[PDB]
Amino acid sequence: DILENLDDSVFSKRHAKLELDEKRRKRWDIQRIREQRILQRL
Amino acid sequence: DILENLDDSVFSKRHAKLELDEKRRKRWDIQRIREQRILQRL
Amino acid sequence: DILENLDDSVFSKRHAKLELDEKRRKRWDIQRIREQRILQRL
Amino acid sequence: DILENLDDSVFSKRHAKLELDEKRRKRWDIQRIREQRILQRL
Amino acid sequence: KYVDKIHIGNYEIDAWYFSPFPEDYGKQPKLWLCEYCLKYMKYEKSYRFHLGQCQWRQPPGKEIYRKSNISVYEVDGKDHKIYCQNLCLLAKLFLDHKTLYFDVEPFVFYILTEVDRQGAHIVGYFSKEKESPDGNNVACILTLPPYQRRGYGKFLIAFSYELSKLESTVGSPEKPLSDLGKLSYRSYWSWVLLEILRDFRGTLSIKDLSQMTSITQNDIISTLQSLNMVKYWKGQHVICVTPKLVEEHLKSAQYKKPPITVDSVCLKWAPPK
Amino acid sequence: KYVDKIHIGNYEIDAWYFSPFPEDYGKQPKLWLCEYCLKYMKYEKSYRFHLGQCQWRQPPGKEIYRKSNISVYEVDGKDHKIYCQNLCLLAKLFLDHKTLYFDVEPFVFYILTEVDRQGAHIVGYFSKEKESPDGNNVACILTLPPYQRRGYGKFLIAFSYELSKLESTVGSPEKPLSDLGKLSYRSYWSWVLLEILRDFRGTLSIKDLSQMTSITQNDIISTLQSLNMVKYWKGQHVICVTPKLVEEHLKSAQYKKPPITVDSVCLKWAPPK
Amino acid sequence: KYVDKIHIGNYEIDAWYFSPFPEDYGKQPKLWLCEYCLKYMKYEKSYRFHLGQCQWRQPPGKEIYRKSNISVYEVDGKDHKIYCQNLCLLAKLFLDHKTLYFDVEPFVFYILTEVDRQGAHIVGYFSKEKESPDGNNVACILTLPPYQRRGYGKFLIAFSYELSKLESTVGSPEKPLSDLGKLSYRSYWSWVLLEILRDFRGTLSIKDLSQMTSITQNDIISTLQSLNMVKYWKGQHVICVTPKLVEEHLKSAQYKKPPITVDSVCLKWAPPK
Amino acid sequence: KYVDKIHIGNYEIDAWYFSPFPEDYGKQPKLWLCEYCLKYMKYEKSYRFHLGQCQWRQPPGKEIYRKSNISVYEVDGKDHKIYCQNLCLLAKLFLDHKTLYFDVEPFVFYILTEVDRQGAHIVGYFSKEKESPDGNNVACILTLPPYQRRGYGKFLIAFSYELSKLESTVGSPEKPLSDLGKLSYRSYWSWVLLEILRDFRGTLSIKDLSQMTSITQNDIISTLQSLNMVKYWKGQHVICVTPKLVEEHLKSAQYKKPPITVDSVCLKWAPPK
Ligand SMILES: CC(=O)SCCNC(=O)CCNC(=O)[C@H](O)C(C)(C)COP(=O)(O)OP(=O)(O)OC[C@H]1O[C@@H](n2cnc3c(N)ncnc32)[C@H](O)[C@@H]1OP(=O)(O)O
Ligand SMILES: CC(=O)SCCNC(=O)CCNC(=O)[C@H](O)C(C)(C)COP(=O)(O)OP(=O)(O)OC[C@H]1O[C@@H](n2cnc3c(N)ncnc32)[C@H](O)[C@@H]1OP(=O)(O)O
Ligand SMILES: CC(=O)SCCNC(=O)CCNC(=O)[C@H](O)C(C)(C)COP(=O)(O)OP(=O)(O)OC[C@H]1O[C@@H](n2cnc3c(N)ncnc32)[C@H](O)[C@@H]1OP(=O)(O)O
Ligand SMILES: CC(=O)SCCNC(=O)CCNC(=O)[C@H](O)C(C)(C)COP(=O)(O)OP(=O)(O)OC[C@H]1O[C@@H](n2cnc3c(N)ncnc32)[C@H](O)[C@@H]1OP(=O)(O)O
Ligand SMILES: [Zn+2]
Ligand SMILES: [Zn+2]
Ligand SMILES: [Zn+2]
Ligand SMILES: [Zn+2]
Repeated sequence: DILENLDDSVFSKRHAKLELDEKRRKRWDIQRIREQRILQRL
Repeated sequence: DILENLDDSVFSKRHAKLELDEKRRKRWDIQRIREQRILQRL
Repeated sequence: DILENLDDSVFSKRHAKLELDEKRRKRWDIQRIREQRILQRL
Repeated sequence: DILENLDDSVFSKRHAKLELDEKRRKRWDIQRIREQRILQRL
Repeated sequence: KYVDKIHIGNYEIDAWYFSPFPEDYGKQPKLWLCEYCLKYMKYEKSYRFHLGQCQWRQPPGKEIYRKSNISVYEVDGKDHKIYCQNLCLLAKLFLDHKTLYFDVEPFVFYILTEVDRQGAHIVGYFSKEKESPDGNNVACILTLPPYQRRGYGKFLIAFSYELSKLESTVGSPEKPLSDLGKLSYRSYWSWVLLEILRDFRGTLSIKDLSQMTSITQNDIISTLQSLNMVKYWKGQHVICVTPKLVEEHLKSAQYKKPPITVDSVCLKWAPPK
Repeated sequence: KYVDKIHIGNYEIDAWYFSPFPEDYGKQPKLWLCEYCLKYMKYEKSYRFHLGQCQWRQPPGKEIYRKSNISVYEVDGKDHKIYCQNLCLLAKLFLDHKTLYFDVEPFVFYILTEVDRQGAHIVGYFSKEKESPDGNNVACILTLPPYQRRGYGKFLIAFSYELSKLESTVGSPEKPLSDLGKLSYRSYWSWVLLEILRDFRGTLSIKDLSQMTSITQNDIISTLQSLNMVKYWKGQHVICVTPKLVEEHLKSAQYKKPPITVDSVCLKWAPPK
Repeated sequence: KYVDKIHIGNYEIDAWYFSPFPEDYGKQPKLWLCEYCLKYMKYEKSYRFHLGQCQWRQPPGKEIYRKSNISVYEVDGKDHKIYCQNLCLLAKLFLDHKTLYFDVEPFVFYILTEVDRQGAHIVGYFSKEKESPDGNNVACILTLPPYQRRGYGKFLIAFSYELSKLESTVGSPEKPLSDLGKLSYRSYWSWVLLEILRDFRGTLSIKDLSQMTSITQNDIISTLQSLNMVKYWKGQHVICVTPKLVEEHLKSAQYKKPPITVDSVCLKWAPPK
Repeated sequence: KYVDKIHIGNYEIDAWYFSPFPEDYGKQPKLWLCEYCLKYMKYEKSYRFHLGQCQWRQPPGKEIYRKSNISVYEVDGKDHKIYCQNLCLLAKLFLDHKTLYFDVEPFVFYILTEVDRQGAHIVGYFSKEKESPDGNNVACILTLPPYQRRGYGKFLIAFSYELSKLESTVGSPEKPLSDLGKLSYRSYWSWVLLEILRDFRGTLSIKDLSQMTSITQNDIISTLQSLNMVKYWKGQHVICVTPKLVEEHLKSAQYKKPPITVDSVCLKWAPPK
């Protein structure tokens, strides 16, 4: 129906905040796994 | 309106399960505090 | 070399404190698993 | 005894890795506090 | 709050807070309580019946203090579970931060009573954990509302420390303290320290005061701070007691001799183990 | 490993793993065990004495299966604690991942025995949690080394499922399985499924097979995968059973009829509650 | 599942799973994707326009393998973020357990292509973490549905190990593997081990095999287990390879030479750092 | 403690606590600091050189307050990172519980200076988090030891609240407060409340006082408690202000007018966003 803008910058803009979401979730899991390993092994 | 049974056994029966509830919550908190102390102090 | 007392009570006495050790470790793991399940699933 | 380089860049270089250390510790504590709040309040 | 009023002995007392009286007893607007064994009831009929049936005229323990009409009873939570549980439910009505009601075996209870021809009538109490990880010589402390502001609260605190002294141990009430709890302790601590700082002819370190009174170094320091007897050098706080500061505070409202005092000779108690 | 050899009945059996036999019993190179009551001993003198003193010739439970010289006994951990604890210590010598030894009250034990004139001699067993949160119809399973590779392991597995069937429940062994555990179950599961897929004249969903056998849908699926009876469409796996695939696998080493089989008529057991 | 079909190049491919295409692109039933740069679109009009506008005929990386019409490209997620993110969104349509889509900087992507006059057309890929804490030489692996069951999957696995070999490192795919993933690896591992066990004139420990192939000791052991080349002594598993077992498995369906193989000479790649 | 003395401007100041000056600067017994840009140095030679080289005579921000010789500068941690980091290291020497030194971007710093012909000489400061989850209008607060007990501390507190007022927000210092911090705030709070309770002709709820002063309801309540202006009914505390209690406390040492006061007209600041 409508023509779409397929420039890189368009994709970079709608992916940037999702890229940050994953990075935060990855930090969460790294800490969560490290905490689990400390608590069980004593 | 109605006369109530004030024998010890009556109280012992309606307190027994509540006594067990608290004991379980006390075990929970002891473990929770011990886990918190281990995780922050490293 | 020496004759050993094989009465039940002998075994009951050297197992009692070990039986309590396991029960405590089982309460620990139940709580630990429940806590892990709550933290990851949100 | 010796003359010291007091340029900004000198300070920026010996502070950069310490600035990153604190940021990581701040992420750790934010997660640790959030996890504690979830576990106790149920 | 569902139960907001209780009838105990001849007192009608308005409840300050919620208390988790079990089942449908928690939902009643008023509860009737025996003043001797502390059992709770829904209806008045069962109360007027219980008066001529109950077999107690004292708390179920050893009388460990007697002077004049004041008696204190030691009740072990393991031996008289039901009684202490009932006491704890009663107590929660006036304590915002009381956590335990039914797990009473690890606790020992010291009941304050006024004694007459009829029996020993409960005035207040304090609870104490037998084995405290934090060294708490008091868990909860209470003077029932009709008996308040007579000095009985400061008696119970003074009593808790007398036990600690006889146990060669330091002690502190469970934190956090309520506003009335803070006022009561600070008032007691000031009086104890001022009496010592007035009479003692020698050098006193904060360590000594602790050993003399069973008050913790922390509670001593903050007491001295409020009595303006602490100066500050490079952040760290050092003791500075002068005869002027002692004299001035003795005449202030920050010094007040307790109306009722624990008399050591009238204590008939042996420490455990 | 400190104790690496045991003497039980007339067998000298080499220990596979560590077992936490209490106190100084854990440090001895060899232990003597009664074949009937399973009590452990340091010295041989006390063993030769115990033979003419022991009052058991069977495990301390109900005989719930009897065919030929095979008998199975049901022992409740609550009623015969000492026996089951001793069994668990014995069992740990051949199980790498056994966790429980002394908390035996929540468990029920099914002892496999060969019976002769002397008594009922222990061959192996499996343990089972009375109330399992994960639906485990087996916790640990064991055939003592001298009795291994006779079919007794596949009997015990088959036995555990017969119990599950009579309880109208599905069940699975506690994970993780050891390498010999995997081989034993996969062998049993294949045989059960192949026998059904050969004879049944009708439509079968994975759900039906589960209800017929008490094998979980998971264990059924992975069994069918290894029998090449699962095709793959858009990631998801769908059943594909053909008379050719059934025929071929019946002649393969992936099909083997158990040497010893549970005979349903010879089971004399009532399910609990 | 909202998007269940894609158009890429001249292929109409049905989606296997959900993929989190951003904003309102995730809600469309069909998406149009450029076969060269992998950008996604809502409408067909913008697709037919993009064909005569796009400036790529290959993946945006180094051609590190070329034999016949097969080429493999190495794309670094840091240098070509947008491309790899689009690839990851495409990839998720056929992977149930793919977790990462946008955090592509820590990853390096190896794209499998068939090359003709038009360009290099994407067949499949595997992703790899630059710094893997668990030593994963593959993160996700995929052959696009229209190209499946030609041998390309076993090529990509074989390719991932060739990289590991040239890095003097052992490696294993990220667990857990899907059912088709298990079949592909087990098939590859069997073939590699059987080729070695057929030709090698010497003593081989599991350690050596690992160093020769870059397959982990774990993956080697379980492969040998399925090839019946492991016996069991006191729980512990020891290698038992015989010329008979090798011969038999060479003729079985458990041995199959990959239709397409990595030719070492045709690899034009330098390992990092 | 390794560094126990600093030279800043013409002051020799003894350090109260440890400060994590990086690398080998943390191990030196004495450090030389520029009084304008706050850079730290190992040797005196580099200090005497820096005096005739440094390009600052003020903190690197906006002058937002000027009356007499007092000026206050607003320094944003994002714009002048190095300066604020140096300030934080300096500050830690006199603060036991300071946690942050290098992550200064989220913070804004308000520097108190005395101004003469030479420049603006640092007297003290307070830090403030731009986005505080707990509503902290002050993070750390400090008057350098040579300038202490002149009233400058009470000026900085008064200043922090003036900012809060102009932001239509309530605020509280980060807890816990040090002993000198408690004394300073309590002194300030008392003075503010007493000035209002003396002059206001109307009904005042604790809510109103909060809105008038930007002091939290908590800090207001505890202040009123110490001024004996709180009575206690059934546990809960209610305000009781009388002209007698106000009059008495105005003449006591619990009321003291700050030697140096923030003059609203002399503030030249716009609130953010
Ligand atoms: C360890 C804990 O459990 S903390 C919990 C403390 N207890 C509670 O909160 C339960 C309810 N409150 C109470 O039972 C009582 O208020 C107690 C136990 C704190 C004190 O009981 P009392 O017997 O009334 O105390 P007592 O008569 O010894 O007076 C102690 C001080 O408190 C002050 N005080 C007591 N009630 C009030 C009141 N309503 N208003 C103002 N001051 C009061 C008294 O003036 C006295 O101080 P002073 O020596 O400066 O005159
Ligand atoms: C739930 C859990 O507890 S998992 C733990 C499992 N048990 C253990 O690891 C404890 C030690 N091991 C054992 O007790 C036994 O090996 C058991 C229980 C696994 C099986 O006992 P057995 O009575 O020997 O098993 P059984 O004679 O029925 O044979 C079962 C299968 O295992 C195979 N097997 C048993 N031992 C071996 C061995 N040493 N090498 C190769 N195959 C073996 C048999 O060939 C048979 O497979 P098949 O039907 O394809 O021929
Ligand atoms: C590390 C991970 O990411 S695990 C995720 C694995 N990948 C996925 O699940 C994504 C979707 N699936 C795929 O992309 C493919 O199925 C892959 C990557 C597993 C294999 O791709 P292909 O190019 O089709 O594999 P290839 O042609 O090399 O065949 C490999 C083996 O799988 C078998 N196979 C592949 N598809 C099927 C199927 N639908 N049914 C039965 N067997 C199949 C083949 O028979 C072959 O085994 P064989 O050597 O015994 O004949
Ligand atoms: C939020 C936080 O960061 S809490 C940390 C607080 N700050 C610190 O601990 C850092 C080190 N200390 C300091 O910088 C100062 O002592 C400050 C900031 C607390 C106060 O600085 P100053 O400029 O000296 O305070 P100012 O001259 O306004 O006096 C404030 C009150 O403190 C009292 N005071 C200050 N120093 C002392 C001292 N050494 N002994 C007794 N009283 C003192 C004053 O008498 C005055 O009370 P008053 O009004 O009843 O007379
Ligand atoms: Zn009674
Ligand atoms: Zn025996
Ligand atoms: Zn394109
Ligand atoms: Zn400078």
